[PDB]
Amino acid sequence: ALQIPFPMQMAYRFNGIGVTQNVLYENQKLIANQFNSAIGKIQDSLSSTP
Amino acid sequence: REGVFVSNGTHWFVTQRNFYEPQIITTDNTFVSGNCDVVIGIVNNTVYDPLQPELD
Repeated sequence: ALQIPFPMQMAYRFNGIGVTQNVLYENQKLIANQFNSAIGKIQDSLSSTP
Repeated sequence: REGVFVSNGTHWFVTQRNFYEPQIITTDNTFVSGNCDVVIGIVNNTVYDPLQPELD
């Protein structure tokens, strides 16, 4: 296991799906907010779903 | 364009991710995007352009 900072890791993955990495560094804040909101809604969804 | 900016304490290089092979940061192996105040953790260094030293 070779350590790498998490934003650079996500830039690697963005590059993997064909979007250039500058797209991540300019929207790091926004992307982090969207990810946080989605992870927060997962638990509520699992609990309300019958 | 491909690889990572790696520093060995005093100098910066570009290197492919999966095997250490350092190269000088040049205008050929990097690309530009916008001003340098929006990216977080940005640093400073000389990016040589091979056309200037030749001065053809």
